[PDB]
Amino acid sequence: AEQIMRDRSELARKGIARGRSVVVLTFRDGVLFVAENPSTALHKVSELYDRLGFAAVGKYNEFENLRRAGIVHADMRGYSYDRRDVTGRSLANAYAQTLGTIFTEQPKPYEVEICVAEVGRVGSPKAPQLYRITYDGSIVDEQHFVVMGGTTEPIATAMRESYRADLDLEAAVGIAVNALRQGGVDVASLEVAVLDQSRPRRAFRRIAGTALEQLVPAE
Amino acid sequence: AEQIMRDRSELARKGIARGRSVVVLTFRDGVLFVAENPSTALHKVSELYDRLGFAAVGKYNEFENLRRAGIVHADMRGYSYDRRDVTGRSLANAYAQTLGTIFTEQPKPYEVEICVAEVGRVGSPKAPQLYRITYDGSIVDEQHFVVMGGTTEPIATAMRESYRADLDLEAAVGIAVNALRQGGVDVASLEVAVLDQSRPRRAFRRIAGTALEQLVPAE
Amino acid sequence: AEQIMRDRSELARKGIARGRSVVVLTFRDGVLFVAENPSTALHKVSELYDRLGFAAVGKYNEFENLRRAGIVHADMRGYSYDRRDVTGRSLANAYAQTLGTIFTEQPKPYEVEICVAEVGRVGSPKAPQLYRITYDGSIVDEQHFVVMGGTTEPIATAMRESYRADLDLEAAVGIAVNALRQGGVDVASLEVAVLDQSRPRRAFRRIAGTALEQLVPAE
Amino acid sequence: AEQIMRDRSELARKGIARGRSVVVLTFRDGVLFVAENPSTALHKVSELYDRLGFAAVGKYNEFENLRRAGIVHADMRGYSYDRRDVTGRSLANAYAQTLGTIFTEQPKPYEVEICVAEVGRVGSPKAPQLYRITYDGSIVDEQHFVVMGGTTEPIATAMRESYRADLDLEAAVGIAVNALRQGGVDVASLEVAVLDQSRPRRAFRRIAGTALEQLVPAE
Amino acid sequence: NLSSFTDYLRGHAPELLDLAPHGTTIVALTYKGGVLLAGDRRATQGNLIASRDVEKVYVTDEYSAAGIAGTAGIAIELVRLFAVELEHYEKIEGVPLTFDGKANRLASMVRGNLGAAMQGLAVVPLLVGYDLDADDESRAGRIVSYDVVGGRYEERAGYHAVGSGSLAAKSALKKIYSPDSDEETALRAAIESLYDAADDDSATGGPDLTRGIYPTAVTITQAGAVHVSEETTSELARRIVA
Amino acid sequence: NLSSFTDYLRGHAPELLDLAPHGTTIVALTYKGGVLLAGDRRATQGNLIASRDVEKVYVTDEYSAAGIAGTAGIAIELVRLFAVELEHYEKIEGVPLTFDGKANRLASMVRGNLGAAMQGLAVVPLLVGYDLDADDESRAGRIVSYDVVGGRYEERAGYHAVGSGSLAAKSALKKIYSPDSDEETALRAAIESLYDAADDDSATGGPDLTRGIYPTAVTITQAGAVHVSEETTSELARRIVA
Amino acid sequence: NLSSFTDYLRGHAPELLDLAPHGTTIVALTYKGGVLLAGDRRATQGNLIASRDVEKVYVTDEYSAAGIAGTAGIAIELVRLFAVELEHYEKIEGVPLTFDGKANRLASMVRGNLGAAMQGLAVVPLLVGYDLDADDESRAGRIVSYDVVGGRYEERAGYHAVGSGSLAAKSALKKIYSPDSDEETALRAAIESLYDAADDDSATGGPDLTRGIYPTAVTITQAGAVHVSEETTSELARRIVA
Amino acid sequence: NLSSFTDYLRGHAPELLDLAPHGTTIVALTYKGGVLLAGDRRATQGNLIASRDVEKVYVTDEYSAAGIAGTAGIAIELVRLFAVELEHYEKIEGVPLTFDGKANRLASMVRGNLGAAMQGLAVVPLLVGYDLDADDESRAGRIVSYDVVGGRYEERAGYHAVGSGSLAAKSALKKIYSPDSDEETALRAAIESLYDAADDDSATGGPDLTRGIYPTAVTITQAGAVHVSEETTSELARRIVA
Repeated sequence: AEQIMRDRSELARKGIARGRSVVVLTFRDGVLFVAENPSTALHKVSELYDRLGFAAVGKYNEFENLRRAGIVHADMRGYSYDRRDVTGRSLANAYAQTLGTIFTEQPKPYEVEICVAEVGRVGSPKAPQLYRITYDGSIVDEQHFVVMGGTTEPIATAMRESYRADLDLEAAVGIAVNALRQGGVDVASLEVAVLDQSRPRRAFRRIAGTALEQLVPAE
Repeated sequence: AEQIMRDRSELARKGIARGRSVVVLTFRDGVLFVAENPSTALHKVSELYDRLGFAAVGKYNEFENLRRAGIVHADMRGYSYDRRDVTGRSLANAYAQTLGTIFTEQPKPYEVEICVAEVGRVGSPKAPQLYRITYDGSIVDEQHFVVMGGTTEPIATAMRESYRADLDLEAAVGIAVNALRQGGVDVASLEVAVLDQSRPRRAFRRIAGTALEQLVPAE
Repeated sequence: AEQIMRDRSELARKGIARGRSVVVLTFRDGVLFVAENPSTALHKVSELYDRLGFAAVGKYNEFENLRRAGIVHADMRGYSYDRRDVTGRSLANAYAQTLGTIFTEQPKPYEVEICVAEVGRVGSPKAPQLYRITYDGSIVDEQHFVVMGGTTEPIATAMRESYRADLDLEAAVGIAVNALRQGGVDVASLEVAVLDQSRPRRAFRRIAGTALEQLVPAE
Repeated sequence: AEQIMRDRSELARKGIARGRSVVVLTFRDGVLFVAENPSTALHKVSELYDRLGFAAVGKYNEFENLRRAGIVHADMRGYSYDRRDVTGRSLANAYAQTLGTIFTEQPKPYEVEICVAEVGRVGSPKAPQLYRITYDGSIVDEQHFVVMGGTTEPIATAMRESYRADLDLEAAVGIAVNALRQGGVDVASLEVAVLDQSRPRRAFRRIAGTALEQLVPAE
Repeated sequence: NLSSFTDYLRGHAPELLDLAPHGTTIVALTYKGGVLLAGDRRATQGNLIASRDVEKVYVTDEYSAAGIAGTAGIAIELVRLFAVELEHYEKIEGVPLTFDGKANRLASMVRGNLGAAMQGLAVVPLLVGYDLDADDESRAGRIVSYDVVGGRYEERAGYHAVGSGSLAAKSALKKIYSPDSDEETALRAAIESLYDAADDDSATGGPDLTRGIYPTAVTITQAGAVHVSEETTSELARRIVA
Repeated sequence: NLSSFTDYLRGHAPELLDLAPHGTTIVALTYKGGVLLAGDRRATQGNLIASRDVEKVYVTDEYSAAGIAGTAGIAIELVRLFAVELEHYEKIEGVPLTFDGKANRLASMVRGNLGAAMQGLAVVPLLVGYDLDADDESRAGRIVSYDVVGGRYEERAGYHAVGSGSLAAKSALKKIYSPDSDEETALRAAIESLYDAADDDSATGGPDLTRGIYPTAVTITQAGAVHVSEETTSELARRIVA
Repeated sequence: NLSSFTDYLRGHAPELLDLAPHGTTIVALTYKGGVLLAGDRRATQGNLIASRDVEKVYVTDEYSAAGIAGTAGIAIELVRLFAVELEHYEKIEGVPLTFDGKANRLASMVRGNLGAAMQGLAVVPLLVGYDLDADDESRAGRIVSYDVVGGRYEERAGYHAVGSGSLAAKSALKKIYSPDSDEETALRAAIESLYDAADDDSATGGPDLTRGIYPTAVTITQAGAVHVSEETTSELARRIVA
Repeated sequence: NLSSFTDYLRGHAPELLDLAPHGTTIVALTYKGGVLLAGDRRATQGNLIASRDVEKVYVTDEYSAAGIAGTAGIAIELVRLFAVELEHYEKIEGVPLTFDGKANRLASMVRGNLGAAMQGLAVVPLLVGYDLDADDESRAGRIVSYDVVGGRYEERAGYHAVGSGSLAAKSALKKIYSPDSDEETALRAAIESLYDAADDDSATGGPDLTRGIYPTAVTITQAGAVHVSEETTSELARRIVA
C-alpha cells in the first residue's frame, strides 16, 4: 500500500502492450508516421500544429483527449503570442505534466503512450526532434526514431540496426514497415502521414492509399 | 499505519536513487553545475534568476514544475519589490514549504531533490551559497559543494577529499566530473552551466559543446 | 482505532527527540536564546514582535511556517489596534489553537515544539514570561527557563539545579550552554539572541560571533 | 463499526479524567468557582457575561475555543436584543449543540467538560442555576453544586455529604477545597472566582491571592 | 478571531455594519484629575426641534467615554457597538485595550461609515479617557477627535468639541479655560462654552433654566468614568448665568 | 505570503485597503551626510484652520522616512501601513528591503488609493532615505516623489517638496540651496523655503515664532533616521528670520 | 501557466493589472545596422513642467526596446511589466519570444489599459527591435506602433513617433531622413526631428544646450540593444544646432 | 469542447473576447471562377491620415477570406481570432467547417462586439468564399455581409461592399459590373468602384499612382484563395485611369 504506483503502472503498460504499434522516424523530408491502423475513419496520428505532429497508442478516447488538448494548447500559444513561438518542447512538457498528474490523481491511469514530433521551420538547417511521453509522465528527447505500442522489443532493435540519416522517403517507409512486421499483417491497411519540412506552413500531410502502395515493401 | 511517512519517504529516496546524478560547487567565477544529462533538449539545470541557479533530480515533470514555480516566485518578488531583493534563501524556504506540503498531502510524494544556488551580486566579497531541499522539505546551507541523485556515497566522499576553494573553472569541472565517474559513462554528453559572478545582470550561462571539450578530463 | 492520537503523538515526540535542542531563560537583561544551530543561514530563533521572541524545534519547514504565521498574527493586532496590545499570551493561545488543530486534522501532525517569550515593556518592574506549546497544542506558563528538543531529561535537570534569578548575561550563557553539553559538540556553532528589556522598541538582538566567544565556557 | 461513539466517547472521558478537577457551587453571594490551576497566566474560569460565568476542563485549546465562542455568542445576543435577554439557558443549549456536533463529525471529539453558571439579576429572589455540558452534547440543570475533571467519585460524594444552602463564602470555599483534596496538593495555587449577585452589572470577580489565604483551610 | 467583536460580524453577520433627527454640540476638557465630556441634548431635524433630552455622551468603558455628533440614528448604533467592541476584547484577551487601541478601533468604525457620510448621513465622535498607561498620571487625560474618512487626532490643547456650535464653544474655551484645574472648574468652563455655543447657534441651545433642560456630562479619572448628577449640573449652570 | 503585510490583508482582511481636514507643505533636501524631511504642521479643512500641531513626516524605518500631503485621514493610515509593510517584510525575510523596494511598495499602496484620489480624497507622499546599497556613500541620500496614479520618481536635484506651498518652496530652494552641505545648512534651507512657502500660501504658514509652532523635521544618515529636536528647530528659525 | 508572467497575476494577484504628470515625444528610426529610439525627457502636468530628466525609452530585452507616451505613472509600470513578461517567458521556455510575439504581448497589455484610457489616463508605446528571425538581416530592424484599443501596427517607412510633438517630428523626418544609413546618421536625424518637435510644441522641448537636458536614446542591432552615452548625445546635438 | 477555439476562451481565458485609427472601403465581387475582395489601405483617425498601407482583407482559410471595416484595432484581433476559430475546428474535427458554418461563427464573433459597437468602437466585416459544397460550381462564390448586432446576410447580387465609401462603390458597381465574368474583369471592376468610392469620400482614397499606394485584393476559387500581386494591381489601376 503506497507502491500502488507499481500496480497502476502495470495497468497502463499492459494496456499499451496488448495493442497495435507505432513507429516515428527522422529522415530527409522531415518526419514519418507509420502506425498500424485498420480503421477507415478514426486516426492515431494528427497534425498538432504548423510544424508539429502527434501520434499515440493505447485506449483511443484517452489519447484522443490528449490530442485535442494539444491541438488546443498549441492554438492558444500561437494566438497568444505568435505561431512562430509554438514549439515541440512546449507541447512535450505539457503532456508530461498532464499525464504525470493523471497518473497520480485520476481514479484510473491513462493507458497511453504519446509521441510529439516537430520538423524545423521552412528553411534553416535544423534537424527534426522527437518526443515520447509515458503514461506516467516521462519524456525523452529522441533525435532518430521512436517506437511505441504492442511489443517494442523486436521492432525496436529491428530499427536500431536499420536506421540511416538522410533516408529517402520511399526507403524510410520500408525501414519502418519492415521492423513493424518483425513483431507481428502488413497490408496497406494502416495510416501514414508526414511532416514535410518543404511545406511553408501546414507541413503535415497524410499519405493516402493510391500512393502508399508504391512505398510499402511486400513479404 | 501512521509511519506511512516511512513508506512515502522510501518511495522518494528509491526513485531518486535509481536515476542519474548531479553536482554543484563553489569556486572562483561563482558556481558550477554539472549533471548527467543525455538529453539534447530537456535540461536539468536552469537560470532561476539574476543571481540564482537551480538544478534538481528525480522524475522530470515533478521537478520541472518546481523549476517553473521557482522562476515565477522569483520574478514575482522582483516585480513586487526589487530584483535586488530576490534572494536564494527566499526560494529555498519556498521550495521547502512546497515540497514539505506535497510530502504530507499529495497522493504520491515527489521523487525530487533540488538545489538552489545564489552567487553574490556583481562586486561585493560575498562567497556563493548553496541550498539543498529534499523530497520531504529539508534544507541545508551548503557553502562548499552539493551532490544529489543516484548513489551519492561514492561521489560524495570523492569530493570531500577533492574540494578546493578559489578553484579554477577548468579544474573545478575536473574535480566534479571525476567524482561523478567514481559511481557509474562520462562523455561530453551531460549539461553544464555556471553562475558567473563576473556578469552584471544575468550571471547564468551554459557551457555549450565545442567549449566543454577543453574542460572535461578523459579516462 | 481511535487512540490514533497515541500514534500521531509518538510520531511527533520521536521526530522532535531525534534532533538538536534549545534552551530559553529568564535573567537580568531580559530573555536569552541558546539553541544548537550549525546552519550559517537558517535561524531557529526570531524576533516575533516588539517585546516578543520566538524559538522552536522539529522539522524546519513546519515550525518555519508557524514562525511567519506568528510574525503576521502579531503585526495584525499591532496594526488593528496598538503595538502596545500585542502580547505573549495572545500568540501563545494562537499557536496553541493552531497546533491543536493541525494535530487533530492535518494528515501528519507537526513535528514541532515552540517557545514564545515576552520581556516586559521598556520600564515597569515586570518579570519576563515564557510559553511553550507542543505539537498537540499544549501550553505552560514558564517563569524561569524552558528546554526543548532532543533529549530533555539531562539538560532539563542540569538546569533545575543550575538556575539563578537576576543572573548576569555572561553567566546565564554558561548556565545554559553547559546543561546543553550535558546530553550531547558545543563550539561557537549555534545561534544565540536575546530579548533586551533595556531597548525601547525592538528589544530583540542576536549575539553575533566575535562577541559570543567571550560568553560561552570551554570544556 | 458504528459504535465508534463508544470509542470516541472513551477518548474524551479518559482525557478529561486524566487531568486536574473543578468544583462550582451555589451559595449566599451567588456562585463560586474553585478549580485546580497551577498556571499563573492561563485561567480555566471566565466571566462569560453580565450574570454568567464559565469554567471547563479537558484540553486547553479545546475549551478555550468554546470559551471564546460563548463570550461571543453572548455579546451577540446582548447587542442584537438587550443584555437583559442573555441567559444561561441560551449558552447552555448552544454549547450542547456545538459539542454534540463536534462529537459526531470532527475528526476527534473534544476532550472537554463545561460549566455555564448564571447568578440571577441584581435584585429578585431567584436562586442561581448551574449547567454542565459533556464532551458529547449532554446538559443537566444542577441547582446545588457541580464537579468535573479528574476522578469525580471522591470529590463528588465529598460534597453530596457536605453541601449547605445559604452557605457563607468563606465556608463555601472550605466545603469545596476540602472535597477537592479528597481525591488528589491544595496550596493557594489554584484559581478561584465568584459570580457575586450583589454586583449591579459585571457580577464576576476573581478572588486574588492576598485574599484567598483567609478562605482556604489547611491540612 | 483577533478578539474584534466587530470583525466577527464582518464575516458572520455583515448586515450590522435632513430626513432624519440631527445633531448638536459636545465639549471636551482636560484637567488635573482626568477629563470630561459635556454635550447639549437638543436633536433637530431641519429647523424643527425633535427632542430636547437626548443623551449624546456615553461611557464607552471603565476608563473612557465618547460623544458622537451627526445623524442620531447612525451615531447611536455606532457608539453602542464601540462599547461592545471594547468589552468583548477584554472578556477575551483578559485585559482591556490600550487607550490608543480603543481609539484606533473607533476610527476604523468611523472609516466604515464614510460611505453613508458622503451621502449626508455623516457622524463624527469625540473620544476621551484616562490613560492607565500614561507615564505622568497628572496629564493622564486625553482627547481624540475624528475625521469623516476616519482620521484619528490628538487634542494636545486641553479642550475640543464637535457639532454645530463647536466653533462657538471652541472659541469660548479659548478664553474661559486654563490648564490644570478643578474637576469643578472644568465642568464649569464646559457648561459655559456650551452656553455660548447655544448663543450663536439655533441647532444647539444649551442650558435652559426655564424648561429644566441641562447639559449631560461625564468625568473620567484614576477611579474611572462617572456620569455627573442632574444636581451638580443645574446648580452649576445657575452659577454660570451672570 | 510574499512577505507583504499588505498582500496578506488583500486576501484575509480586505477591509483595510473639503469634507475632511486637509494638507500642507513638505520639503526634502539631499546633502553630504544623508537627506532630510521638513514639513508644516497646519491642517486646514476649507479656509478654516483645523490644527496647527499635526506631524506630516514619519520615520518609516531605520534608514528612511516620508511625508504625505493630501487628505490627513487617508495620509495617516497610509504611512502607518507603509511602516508595517516594511517592518514585517524584515522580520520575515530576516533582512530589510532595498530602498528601491520600499519605494516600489509605497507606490503600490498609492496606486491603491487612486480610486479615492479621483473623488477628491487624494494623497501624495515624499520618500527619502539613506540607500545602504549605494556605491558612493557620499550621495547615498535619496528622494522619491509620487503621482496620484502611483508613479515613482527620482529626485536627482538634491531637493523636492509636495503640498500647496510646494511650488513656492521649490523655488526658494532653487535659490537658497546648494549641493553637498552641512546637516545644519540643509536643515537651514528647509526651514527657509518652508517659510517662503507660508508667505505665498494660506494653506501652509510655516514657522510662527509668536505661537510656538515650528516645522517638523527628520534627518537620515549612515547612522539611521532621527527626528530633529524642537530646540534645534526654534533656535534655527529665529536665525533664519532676517 | 502558458509562460505568461502576466496571465499568472491575472489569476493569482489581479491587483496588478491633468491630475498626474504627463507625456512627451518619442522617435523611432530604422537603418543599416538595426534600429533606435530617442525621446524627450520633459514631463508636464498641465502647462507646468514637472520634471526635465524622465527617461521615456527603456530596453525591454536583449534585442528590443520601447518608448511609451501618455500618463507617466501608467506608462512606467506598463513597460516594467512588459519587460518581465518577456524575461519570464524566456527563463521558462528556455528560448525567447519571437519579435512578433513580444509585440502581440505588448499590445494585449495596452488593450488592458483601455479602461483607464477612456478616462484620460491613456498611454501609447512605440516598439522597436532587431528581428533575429528576419530573412535579410539588412532590414532586420523593426518599428511597431499602437492603438489605445490595442492595435499592433508595422512601421514600413523606416521611422515613426509618438507623443505631442509627434506630428512635428514625423514631418521633420519626412524631409531629413533617408533609408539605409549610419547608426550615427539616424541618431543624428532623430535628435533633429526631436528638436523640431520641441519647436512647435510646448509639451516637448527637446535638446536644451543651456540646461544640459539631452534626449535619451537607444540603438538595437545584431549585437543587441545599448543605451547611447550622454556624450554621444550632447556633442551630437551641438552639431545639429546650425 | 464543441471544437470552438473561441468557446475554449469563453470558459478558460475570458480576457480575450475617433480616439483610435479608423476605417476605409472594401468591395466584393462574384464571378465565373469564384469570388474576390479588394479594399483600400488608408486608416484615418479624425480627418488626419494615420496610415496608407494597412491591409484590410485577410484570407481566413483555404477557401475563404474577409475584409473588416471599422475600428482597426478591434477589427484586426477579430479576424485573426476568426481565422484560428476556423483552423482549430479543422485540426480537431479533421474536416473543415461548411461555409455556412464559418459565417455563422463570424456572426457570433460580431455579436460579441456589439457592446463595444454601441460605444463607437464598432466593426463590420465582409465575408467571401468558394462554397466547396455548392451544387453548381459555376455560382460557387459567395458573399456574406453583417449587421452590428450580429446579423448574417447573403449577397445574391454578385457584389457588395462595406466602409465609408461603400455607398459610392456600390453605386459604381451598380453600373460597371456584370455577372459571370473574368477574374480579370471583376478584379478590374473592383479597382474601379474602389476608385469612385475615393472620389466622393475623403476617408477612403483608392489607387494613388503618384505615391505607389495600390488597393489590396484577394481571389478565391476552386483552387483556393490567393493574394493578388502588387503588379497585377498597379498595371491594372493604370489601365482603369482614363
